[PDB]
Amino acid sequence: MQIFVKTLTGKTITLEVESSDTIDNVKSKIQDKEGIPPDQQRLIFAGKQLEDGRTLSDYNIQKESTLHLVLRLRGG
Amino acid sequence: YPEDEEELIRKAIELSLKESRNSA
Repeated sequence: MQIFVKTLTGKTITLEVESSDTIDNVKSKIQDKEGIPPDQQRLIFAGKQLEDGRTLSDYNIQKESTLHLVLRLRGG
Repeated sequence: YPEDEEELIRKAIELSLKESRNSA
């Protein structure tokens, strides 16, 4: 399975992830490639933010779907 | 509003919903 991550700025990137694998795994890959903490980055889809502890299967995400990237604003 | 992060999150929420109009 493959999915494209779209950054708020405007950049889509291919990202292969097993349906069984939870979101946490996806964030891990994103961190290694892009270099951004999982907690910091937040994905959005179907009017719902993806939780870092749920299998993609439940979400029933379409093949090669685009995920909206949203970086949490610093508390300071 | 001093919550650019929150608005941004929903902004993306609406944008995505528009595309996934056909329940996908």
